[PDB]
Amino acid sequence: GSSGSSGVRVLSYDKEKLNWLYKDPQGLVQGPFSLTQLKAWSDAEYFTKQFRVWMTGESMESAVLLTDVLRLSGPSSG
Repeated sequence: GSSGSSGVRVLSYDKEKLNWLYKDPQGLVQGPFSLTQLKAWSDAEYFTKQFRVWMTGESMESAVLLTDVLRLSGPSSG
């Protein structure tokens, strides 16, 4: 647990650590998950376009679209 943050931290898009929460359609918050997992599921027909995701201890409302997280942290030249 051990939440905190003094100020404007750096934040990074980790495909490695489990850092990204989501709210399911039962209404429950699950996870967190890594961007590799959320990506692979977004690449595997587990989810729909209207799927936002937020980092561990951010607001559910700073949740961005998963399909843009995939573009934000992803390959260059495109």
